[PDB]
Amino acid sequence: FEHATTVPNVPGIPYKALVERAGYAPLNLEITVVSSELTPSTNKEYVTCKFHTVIPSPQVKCCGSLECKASSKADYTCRVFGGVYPFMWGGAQCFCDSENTQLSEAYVEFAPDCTIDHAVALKVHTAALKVGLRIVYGNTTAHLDTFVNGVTPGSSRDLKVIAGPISAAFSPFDHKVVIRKGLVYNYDFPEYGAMKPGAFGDIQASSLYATDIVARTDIRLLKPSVKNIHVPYTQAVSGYEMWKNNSGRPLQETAPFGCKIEVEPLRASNCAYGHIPISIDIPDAAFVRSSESPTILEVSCTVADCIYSADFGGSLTLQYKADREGHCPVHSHSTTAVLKEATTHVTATGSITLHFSTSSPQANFIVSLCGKKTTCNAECKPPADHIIGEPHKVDQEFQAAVSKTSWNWLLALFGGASSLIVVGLIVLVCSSMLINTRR
Amino acid sequence: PTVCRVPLAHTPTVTKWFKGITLHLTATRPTLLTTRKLGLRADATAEWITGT
Amino acid sequence: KCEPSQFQCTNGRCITLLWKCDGDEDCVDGSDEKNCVKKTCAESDFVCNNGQCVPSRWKCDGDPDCEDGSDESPEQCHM
Ligand SMILES: [Ca+2]
Ligand SMILES: [Ca+2]
Repeated sequence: FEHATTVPNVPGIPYKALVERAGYAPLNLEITVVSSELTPSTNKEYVTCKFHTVIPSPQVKCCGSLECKASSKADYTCRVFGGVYPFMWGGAQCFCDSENTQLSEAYVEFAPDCTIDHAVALKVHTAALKVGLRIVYGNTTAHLDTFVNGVTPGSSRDLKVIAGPISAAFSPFDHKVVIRKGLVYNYDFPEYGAMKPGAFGDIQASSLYATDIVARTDIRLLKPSVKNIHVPYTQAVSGYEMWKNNSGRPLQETAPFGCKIEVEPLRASNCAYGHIPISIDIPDAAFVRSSESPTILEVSCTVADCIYSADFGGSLTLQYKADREGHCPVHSHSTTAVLKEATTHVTATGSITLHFSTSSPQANFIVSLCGKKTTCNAECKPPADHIIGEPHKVDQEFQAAVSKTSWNWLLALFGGASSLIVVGLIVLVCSSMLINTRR
Repeated sequence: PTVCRVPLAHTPTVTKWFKGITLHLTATRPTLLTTRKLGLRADATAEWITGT
Repeated sequence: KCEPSQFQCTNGRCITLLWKCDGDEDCVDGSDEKNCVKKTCAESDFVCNNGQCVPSRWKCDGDPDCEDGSDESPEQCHM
């Protein structure tokens, strides 16, 4: 019916479990994390890029004065100068010798090539986890996606899978993130409406085509000096360019746990951390009555050789006897040894070779062939290959991580160190009562 | 947007030892090499490597 | 389907986009050629009266080549 399990969150390594009911033949269970996604809820703050200053044509009045006006353009700046007497190709352009007033303006706008080279500032909330499993039971295979929250019944057809809450909540993104051309950076951008010149976000707008651009780039207008018409000015360096030069390295290369950052929507894929408490409701159709399944009269296991390598660096064989033929499941009732095969044909008497893997220097686990638990023991040597290109299939234990001989040595030493004290104690007490009874 | 063509560097040769690998890299022009552990903490590195 | 930088022919293959509208047939059914608007003709490719681009040496060789047979017309080549 219902089975509770705890599959490690590693994308690709299978997990084998054995579920059974009284009067029903045991059924193999296979759980795999095919792919995982970590999609956090995002809110767009503004859009920034490299500004392009616009200097409109100057306005001058021959004999008069001009008053600076107020405009809604970003970083608008206006100045008025008292005596200019400007020149162009053709000579002087006004008759007053010193009553010439010139008006200068300068605002900023989005560069024409900002539709491709532009960054987006985002704020990210709590991250949610969604995975796609490949549950296998009996002779059937199922694929499904579910949300790891503990309440969502993500089920393909009738699997009724309920993935419990993740053991540890982890999120590679800090509160504020910046996206640019598919590269995700962890940056602390200034909040909307508070722009510091010469830094990131010196110009911002709700959208690239928004008409309410706001910016603060520290535009300064200067007094003209040359005779011909001019609008001298000086400005801070483009903060977007500065940030691009000092970007650092992206989350695609900084994020931990082997996460693969990808965008549209922003998410982290195939992260490896923690455990998932799944719960499966297997339909009764898959289960088969124990009477129909063949029974094993006896079974003895012998193991050829073993190395506790990450891959399936182990071998095993067993003799068996049965009164029928069919398919039986094989399972290893240990947390430090995983078989490769789930089921295997059986024909009366014979022998089957099964490959396994372990991370302990002892193949001292229990193997069952549709029941009939059997004990194996071997002499597991360390592996030769220093480096392999495949993740470890079993988490390293401790109680099993120590060799039998070392366990024996430590046990004998501690036993002697605990026995001599007690024997001294008892002889002391017997002599003490002897002395008390002396008089 | 379109597609460009970019060079593929000479494939390195790995020398494997206990709890550590060694890369033998050759590059006529500057090339990027980044590493990151897959554990809880990621000691990301970045280096522009030129020459052998 | 394939990533949008790759064009898919009407056969089941995906090739790079640089092969589209390039003057060369790469799809088995030639779907990457007769779909774009290119109409240029090289110096050695004489342009027939129907607009099709045909090599110059094809002209007035004794056999019809163009759809209307402008190559064999006595007006183009005088015998
Ligand atoms: Ca083509
Ligand atoms: Ca001809």
